Amino acid sequence: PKKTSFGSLKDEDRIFTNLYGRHDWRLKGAQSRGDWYKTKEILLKGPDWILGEVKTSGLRGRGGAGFPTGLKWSFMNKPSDGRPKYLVVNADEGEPGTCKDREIIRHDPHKLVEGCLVGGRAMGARAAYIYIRGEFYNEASNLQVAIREAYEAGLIGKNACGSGYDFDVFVVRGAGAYICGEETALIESIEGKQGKPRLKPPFPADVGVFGCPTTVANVETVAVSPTICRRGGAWFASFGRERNSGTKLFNISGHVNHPCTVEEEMSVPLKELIEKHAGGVIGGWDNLLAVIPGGSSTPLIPKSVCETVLMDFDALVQAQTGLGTAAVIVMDRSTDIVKAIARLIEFYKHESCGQCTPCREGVDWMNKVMARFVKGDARPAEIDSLWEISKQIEGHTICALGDGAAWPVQGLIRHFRPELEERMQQFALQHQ
Amino acid sequence: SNLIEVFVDGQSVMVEPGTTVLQACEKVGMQIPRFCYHERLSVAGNCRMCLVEIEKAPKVVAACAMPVMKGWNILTNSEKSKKAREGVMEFLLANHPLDCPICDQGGECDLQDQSMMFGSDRSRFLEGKRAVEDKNIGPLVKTIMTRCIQCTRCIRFASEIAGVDDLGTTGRGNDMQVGTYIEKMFMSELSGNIIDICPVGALTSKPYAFTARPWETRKTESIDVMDAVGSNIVVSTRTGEVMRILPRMHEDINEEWISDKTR
Amino acid sequence: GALFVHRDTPENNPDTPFDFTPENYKRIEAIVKNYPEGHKAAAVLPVLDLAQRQNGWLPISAMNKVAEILQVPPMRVYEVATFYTMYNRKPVGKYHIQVCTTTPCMLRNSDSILEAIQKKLGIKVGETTPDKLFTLIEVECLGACVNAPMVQINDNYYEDLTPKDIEEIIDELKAGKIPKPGPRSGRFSCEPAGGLTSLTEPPKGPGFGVQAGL
Amino acid sequence: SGVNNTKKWKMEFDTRERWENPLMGWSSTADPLSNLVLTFSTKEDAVAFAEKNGWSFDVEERKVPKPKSKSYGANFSWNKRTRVSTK
Amino acid sequence: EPFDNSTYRNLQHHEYSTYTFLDLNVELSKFRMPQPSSGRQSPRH
Ligand SMILES: Cc1cc2nc3c(=O)[nH]c(=O)nc-3n(C[C@H](O)[C@H](O)[C@H](O)COP(=O)(O)O)c2cc1C
Ligand code: SF4
Ligand code: SF4
Ligand code: SF4
Ligand code: FES
Ligand SMILES: [K+]
Repeated sequence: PKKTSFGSLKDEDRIFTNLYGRHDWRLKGAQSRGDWYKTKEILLKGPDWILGEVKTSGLRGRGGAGFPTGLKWSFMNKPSDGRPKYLVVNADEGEPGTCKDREIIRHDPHKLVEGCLVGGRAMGARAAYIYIRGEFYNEASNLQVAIREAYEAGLIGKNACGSGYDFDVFVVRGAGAYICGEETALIESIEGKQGKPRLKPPFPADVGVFGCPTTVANVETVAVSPTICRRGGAWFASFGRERNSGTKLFNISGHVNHPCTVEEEMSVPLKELIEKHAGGVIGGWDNLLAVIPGGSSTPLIPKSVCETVLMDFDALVQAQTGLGTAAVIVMDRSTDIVKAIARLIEFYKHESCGQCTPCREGVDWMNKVMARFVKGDARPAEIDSLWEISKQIEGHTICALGDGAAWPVQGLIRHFRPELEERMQQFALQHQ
Repeated sequence: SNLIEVFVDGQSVMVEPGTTVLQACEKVGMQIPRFCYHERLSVAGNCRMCLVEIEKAPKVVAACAMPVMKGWNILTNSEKSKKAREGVMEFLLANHPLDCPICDQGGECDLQDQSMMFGSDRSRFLEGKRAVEDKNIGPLVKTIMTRCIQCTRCIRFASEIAGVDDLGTTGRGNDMQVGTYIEKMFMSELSGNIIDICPVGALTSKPYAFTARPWETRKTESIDVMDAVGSNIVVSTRTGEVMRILPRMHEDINEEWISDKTR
Repeated sequence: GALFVHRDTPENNPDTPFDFTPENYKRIEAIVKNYPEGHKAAAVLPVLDLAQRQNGWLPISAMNKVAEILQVPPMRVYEVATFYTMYNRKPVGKYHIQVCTTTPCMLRNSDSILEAIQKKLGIKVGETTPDKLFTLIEVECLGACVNAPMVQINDNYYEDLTPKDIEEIIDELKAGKIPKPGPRSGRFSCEPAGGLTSLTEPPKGPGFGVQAGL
Repeated sequence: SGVNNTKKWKMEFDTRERWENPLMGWSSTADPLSNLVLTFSTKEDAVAFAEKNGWSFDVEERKVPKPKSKSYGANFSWNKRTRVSTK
Repeated sequence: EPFDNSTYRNLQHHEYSTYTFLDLNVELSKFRMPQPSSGRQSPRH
């Protein structure tokens, strides 16, 4: 009744059985690994059938959201108001270290289109304007040739899979924006405007691209939805902790011996996460000063805390962080944590639509004040001011980019504050 | 009938379905601090000064884009909303150039008045500031783009009311320059009103530029005669001569806008 | 670059000749057929992406020309070009080098490759090479930010890159031939240097779960 | 955009001659009732002030703003012109 | 052909032209359903 050993994910547990592009990404290997088996029957059973399956599963939002997918999809399953219901796929992957979007498209692009097709039956989506980031031209091509195999086989398109459904999936390349990764910004990025986040509340439920209902689902959540419709909610919920369940691409990188992207169980201890799948962290745990386990929007946590924290959303919350996209990266002792996120915080500034005042004036101001921080040209109070304006922009920005930029700097302050106070008088003694 | 009941910091107020907080608290005589919303201009919700926190709501809500429902007793004077107004303002204030003695909006500036009521008393900004290249879109309006607050009030007024698209916001990041990219000129017959729309000294009247200050003008009311509409105007005079023709409020005839000829 | 106000250049002007191939008009028709009629303003994004394949960059003659064919106001496409990063309004070299220095890459010393490429090419960050072949500039991460620090050439990427073989990336690029696009190290797809810690057993096929009627 | 000046009534007079003085340019005036605007709560007391001292009145009804029904979702439409492409 | 956990099997990525996206877009015109009738010819219309 409880699988306390929620680490060392097994091969069957990997939803994307061709995650490393082993057998074949295209249609030829898709049927080999189990794609397109009774997809029509999943559609034929009923939109509420898969609604129950996702509800009994409860897929947490793997794209740094955490919202269970069962309710998000069920907000939309209703008789159409008249506006064509559409499906939207967010494959921007602008998050530092996140690669889950890419490891699905270039190694089993059908797995993504399985989730769009099986999901679209629940959603009522007669079309899907699936999006791909502009930096992935190579990979939009791979799913374009893959989309052709499914289009001409009857599996997608005219009466998709042989059951009445004019479901057609349309791919749109991006042109480069981390802010475009948000649903409310990608929605008008598809609409043909500056990719700015949309104010709320309207919702994807009622409006969207050209004012149409549009289910934005992260590719990992999209492409895992097959396995939860082919096996059931028992398969998904059995792995992972309460709420946080299933399998996610843990992107181990940073200061790790063998940086790679592996499907991994959540609620996994950090130590065997880097030991078994990567041979350890460079210099061991002692060299390991901190870890960013979830991703950019997930604050880093100190060596005295890492040990065996479980990457289940609840356990990151008590760890003052989040699951993000499991884009876990590590900094060693040789790496200055003030310098470590120095590129991270300026990366957030370089990626901001700038519409709302807290983000437009926030990160750049944060960039300048921290530039004198990593150099040390500041007074001990300045860290407290950095605390104050970081919370000031928190919850005051239209979208979650500001809040997504708030968590990294916010976590650093309350976790390595003495080190922040360490570097400044080091500046003072020599630049006196 | 179908109208739903909400409160505003106590007193119960009756509201229309779909009512936003701005048009909810004005019934009792409140102006929520705003910098990107205009009454007869489409919603923006970008300035984030309308922010107000209510009890039993963990996160502050954008007032101008918040459809109120039953049992929403807007805590206008809540400290968190007061904190939200302060921080958002000082964030606008940060990259604003210190041109108040040399900006014509001095004395009639929305940024100045709000910063005196819902404003701090000193700055925490210890870094360098931001500067923007000035543009020139006609010998009738002066564009000091460094003083812009990116409220996008200009681009909306042009695209929806003026029916032209010579205005836009270019860039990505803090920069977010608002202008024309390629040099152009505001040819709208109603281009003059964009001076009234801009809350800051970013857009100012070229003929009036540095001729008078607001606190000395003895405003008087008259009408347009160039057009047969008889647009209601406010004539700003000083020491026995006419400085500027400002548009009055009359709604169904001229709203708050006047022709470029009569301005 | 680093500008958001247009200066009319002698070569990049509204009069600059700019058109489409007979198959290119088909590509635009293929672009607009995906989005619904009466909402063709959505097509402005990929056509602008298409725009710089012809000339090599985004000429201002293209922005207003593509506005008139897509019946959109000029300023709307003006904003689409200036916002997105790869939409470059200034002429760029044939090899648009996209070096990655975002925190995960900088942690694994993405500075070494940048200095190595800076030394051979001589030209600094941003500016073009003296033959205008390569263009080195620091930008955000490619979106694949796990392997050793990565670079991206126009539409051809490389990851798992070391300061030794960045020397081996531009050498044949200078010669003309295309290097191997992908992870330089033993990561064929993403596999760790210690082999592969998953997917050992062959993947299963169909016939699983079949809840009731499935 | 502030409104907190439209809430009261006044007792403004009409303008008289504003002539330039021979010296530096003072606009010398001979009417004492120039800068004597009042402040009133309503309009019935306004007129009540008018005839007690025997001044002819010229009243004007307050231009209360018309209702401002707006919808953010309206900016994003399907076949409605209110579809806004500028923010 | 087998699982061959030491393979990439994405040589087609190397064999992609500069016009690839639009080229597949051009040939993706047959199995298309009718884009919804928004009415007005343009959002401005
Ligand atoms: C700055 C930012 C970037 C994001 N980038 C991505 C992304 O690259 N891919 C993604 O799937 N979701 C991304 N998201 C999350 C989406 O906004 C959205 O919450 C999610 O796609 C919804 O689907 P899910 O619940 O399955 O995650 C991003 C969010 C933010 C705030
Ligand atoms: S936080 Fe605000 S300003 Fe920053 S990208 Fe998001 S919506 Fe734009
Ligand atoms: S716009 Fe307002 S705050 Fe800015 S310089 Fe002018 S008067 Fe001062
Ligand atoms: S120029 Fe004026 S109206 Fe336009 S965005 Fe700036 S402050 Fe607003
Ligand atoms: S008025 Fe509410 S944000 Fe500008
Ligand atoms: K103004």
